[PDB]
Amino acid sequence: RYRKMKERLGLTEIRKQANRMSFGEIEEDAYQEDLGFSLGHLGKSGSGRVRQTQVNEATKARISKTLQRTLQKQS
Amino acid sequence: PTGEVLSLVGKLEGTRMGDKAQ
Amino acid sequence: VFYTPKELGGLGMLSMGHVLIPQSDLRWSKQTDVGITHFRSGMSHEEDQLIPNLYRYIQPWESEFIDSQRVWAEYALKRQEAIAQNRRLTLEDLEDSWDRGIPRINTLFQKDRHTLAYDKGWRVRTDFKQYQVLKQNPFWWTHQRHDGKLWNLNNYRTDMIQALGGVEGILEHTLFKGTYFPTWEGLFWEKASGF
Amino acid sequence: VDPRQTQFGRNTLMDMRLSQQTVVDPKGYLTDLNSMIPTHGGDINDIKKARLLLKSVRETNPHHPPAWIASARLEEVTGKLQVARNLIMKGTEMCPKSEDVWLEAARLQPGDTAKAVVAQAVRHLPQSVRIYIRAAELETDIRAKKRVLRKAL
Amino acid sequence: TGIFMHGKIPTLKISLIQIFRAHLWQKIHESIVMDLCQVFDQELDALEIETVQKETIHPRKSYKMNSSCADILLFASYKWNVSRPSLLADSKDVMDSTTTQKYWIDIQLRWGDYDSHDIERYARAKFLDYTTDNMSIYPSPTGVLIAIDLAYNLHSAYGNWFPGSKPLIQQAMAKIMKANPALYVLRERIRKGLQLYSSEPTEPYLSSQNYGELFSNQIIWFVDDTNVYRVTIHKTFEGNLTTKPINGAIFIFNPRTGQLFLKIIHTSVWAGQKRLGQLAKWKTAEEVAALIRSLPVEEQPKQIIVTRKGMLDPLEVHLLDFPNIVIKGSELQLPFQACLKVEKFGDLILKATEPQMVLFNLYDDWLKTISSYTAFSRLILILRALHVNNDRAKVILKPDKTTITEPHHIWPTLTDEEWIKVEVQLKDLILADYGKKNNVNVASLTQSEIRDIILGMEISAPSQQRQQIATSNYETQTFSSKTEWRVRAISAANLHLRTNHIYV
Amino acid sequence: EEPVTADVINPMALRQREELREKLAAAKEKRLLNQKLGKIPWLDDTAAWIERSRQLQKEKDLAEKRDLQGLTVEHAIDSFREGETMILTLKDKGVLQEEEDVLVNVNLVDKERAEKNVELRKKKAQQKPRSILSKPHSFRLEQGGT
RNA sequence: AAGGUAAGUAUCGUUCCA
Repeated sequence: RYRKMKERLGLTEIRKQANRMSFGEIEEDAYQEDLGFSLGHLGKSGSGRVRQTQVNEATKARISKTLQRTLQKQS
Repeated sequence: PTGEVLSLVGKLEGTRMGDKAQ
Repeated sequence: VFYTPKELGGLGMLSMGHVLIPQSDLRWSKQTDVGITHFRSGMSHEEDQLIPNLYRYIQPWESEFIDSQRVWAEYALKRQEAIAQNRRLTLEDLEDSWDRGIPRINTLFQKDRHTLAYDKGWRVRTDFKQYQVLKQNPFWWTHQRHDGKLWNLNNYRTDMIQALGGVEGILEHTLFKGTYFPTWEGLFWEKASGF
Repeated sequence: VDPRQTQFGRNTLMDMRLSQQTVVDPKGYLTDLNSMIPTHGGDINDIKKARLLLKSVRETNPHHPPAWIASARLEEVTGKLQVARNLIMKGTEMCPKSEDVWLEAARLQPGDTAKAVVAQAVRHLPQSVRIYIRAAELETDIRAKKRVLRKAL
Repeated sequence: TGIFMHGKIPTLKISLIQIFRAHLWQKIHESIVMDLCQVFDQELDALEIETVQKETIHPRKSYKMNSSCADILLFASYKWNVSRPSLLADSKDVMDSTTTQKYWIDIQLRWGDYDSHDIERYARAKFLDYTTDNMSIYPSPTGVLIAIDLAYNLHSAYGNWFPGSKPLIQQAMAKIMKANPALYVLRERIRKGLQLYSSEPTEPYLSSQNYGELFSNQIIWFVDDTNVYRVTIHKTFEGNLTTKPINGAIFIFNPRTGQLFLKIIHTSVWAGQKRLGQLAKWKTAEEVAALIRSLPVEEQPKQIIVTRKGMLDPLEVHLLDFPNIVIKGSELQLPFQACLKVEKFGDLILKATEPQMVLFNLYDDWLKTISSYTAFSRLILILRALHVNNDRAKVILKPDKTTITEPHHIWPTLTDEEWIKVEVQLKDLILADYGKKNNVNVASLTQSEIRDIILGMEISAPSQQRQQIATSNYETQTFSSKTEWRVRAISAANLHLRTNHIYV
Repeated sequence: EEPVTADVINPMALRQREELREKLAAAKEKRLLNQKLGKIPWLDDTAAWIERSRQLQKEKDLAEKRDLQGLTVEHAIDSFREGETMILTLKDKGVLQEEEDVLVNVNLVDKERAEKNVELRKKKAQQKPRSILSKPHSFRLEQGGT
């Protein structure tokens, strides 16, 4: 149980790569509707891995047990 | 010298919007 | 401290006021092994430096509309010919028309271009988004997917760095020299401590 | 862009290893097909390092055509198609015996210049080559297609 | 500390109290003093310096900015023709001001502002204001005040110089700026206060802590590339040492099945290649990508560990078409370069006229009667022992005179209890070798560092003086010199050995 | 005082100038390759096509009846023994890093590390102790041995 | 006038005051 809690709340490599925000490298402001949302080193030519940071599966959104029960009954 | 922002009203005599942005 | 971009430690605050920078904030000294040396930015005796205002970095709507008409005419002439010559278009042809036209030409090359073909009435639902989401959207009138962002700030940040004195003209104000990194390249900001 | 669309609507590798009292289990060396333009692309981050790697290798292993091919794919993906054309035309003389390199050069060259490439590939590979059909539909006129087929014949 | 607050900025106050903790100030002043004391000790005879004294002063002299006093003082062997007060960048002092015996140097630290970060003006101004003073005590009119700006890492010196002193100070300060334990720890604290780091990107590193998660149901590939380009070099008893290149072998070991794929590396591939290191770097990557494209999709590796960090880079390009394959570097000095030293392994590659790839199985029949998670541990223990030394490892590996070993398998055929005994013997051998190498009794090594030794973890303490993070004893520490009876006693030893080579 | 003259560096300006220079280099290369590759009756004759096919078919009937090395070894000459053979592997070097090749043996390297650790624990020409950090022992190997 | 007191514990001196 504690291992799964640490997996859910652990810093996924894509998350930890987004926290790094480079230095002295202006980037075009992504997400016009709300600037100040830069992905940092995620998808950045400054540093990082040559391969794209693969998406994790432990952080996938999941529905509750009672809500899935409602889904079963509704169908 | 002061950091206070000066209104550019009356400061637009020789400038355009599209200038210095091509 | 304010108008320095975000990754250089500043806040990257945009401005539309006549903000003068005193010539005491464009001077930086470095201690070479032989001895200390000093530098200014306006190395010829000239006027006081001025923060670039956003006013000069957004194209007027008139020019944008006439250029949209002209650029879409160019694209139509460059596509109907491609029908006869039997080849798909490419970045090479349309680079001269890049980032122009109200439905920006770069939208044609967008990844989800197919599914956005089935997105109709998007602007209306964007307008009515105010009743569904709590915080108001300043860009309610448009949508970055369907006509692209209609503004550019790369030139604005370029000129802000140029006017503020560059990397050394801004880092002189900072604690960068105290950190003693050999050069400012190869650095990243940890926006969040692990703890 | 699709010409019918208007404003309002990868790293190839020749080698191949075959699986299967003796501990020594040698395996045959198999050569593979060529790689065409894949729908999947752009699965690369930090381009300024990967381009440096491929640059270093194209003189470190200049006789590995998929190095040039991967360089072409990477530079075509990230909006530098013209430099990709130039780099392929440079590297085709380093591995001129590979069908894949000439196919990539043909698919990364517009107009009559493409003909100039495909009419040249047969000079190096004139025996039983798919490049002939690449010339066949690379041109326009049916008469030119007939001449190309006759040259293949 | 000596930082001045032009206004109560509480966040800045907290930050600077955190940065300059552990009395870093006084400690940084003392560190600047003693290593600057050292440079004069080496060149004291060449400058007619009789002695160098670091007198015991007030511990809070480091940030006492109102007044000042000398801390390093040179007693001269003979009179010096002192020069005028001048800056560190000056070169015009014709060195004829006066004559003195005592010669002090004062070191003052600063955290400069933006406007007032002119360190040389600071130094000269308070040299004048401390010599033309009634509260500052300087033994002699001659002397130089040295000013250090920590916030901008500037250094200057203004005052009196004796012949050869100014260039020596220049060189000593140029070296002290680029390296000093106190200034380095200050820089590190400043860096971790701003959380601005240079390189050091984050990757999953195989280490002694996360070594457990390796043992999972996902197949893993240990790409070892040390044994690719290698030359047999031997120095004959009388003739000059001679070299002969031989064949290499890539290791694609798989802990789940033991199938050690091995591409024999013919010497002919290196047909006078100038940059052979990079060719060896991408030749292994070529074969590993070929093997990945060769195996069926369910047998494709989901995790590739790599022994040598240089190999982390090429795989990601040759694995560019496999984004779901995690390539993890290893901090573990994991013993697979010694896997090629087995008789049944090397013999195949030492004589092979052409390059080809062959399959092995490092688990002979263990999986018939033992789990793979301990089969891999037995393998790694055996390979660490063999890396330690081949001959005694063989002798241990053949406890029975028979020691049946058919060409079907590799390791000797023993059942479970003989495996217990041989593994205990190999563990004892590995700890004995480590104890011999590092001069530590094996019993003191607890199980954690035993595991560290076996896997390839061992640490040292070259930066032992960087411990400053740990009647106030912040100036009580004393200097040292051969002038002291102990130093003399050190210089008296070996004096008879220098009389064998004497000139007239 | 007087501030000396020196240019201001601008990461946007540097990146844009680099991209523009690369585009100019690409333009020059394309212009050169246009010259390089731009210098290259029976077109629609089906009867002559059949005749040529016949002559091609009949033509086959008519034609039927390593001592050399300059690498360096990061070891001392004394580090080797005599009357025995030693294996010499290659040291880890990054692909991007263009330093020279270095051949070492893992066992001797490990022994050097162990003795260095022992000596550094045993301690528990201008400012050398801190210069050695701010600043190894090998020999040039030529003609199969020095 | 500002919005600028680090909180302590150690003694010694003094003085009023009980």
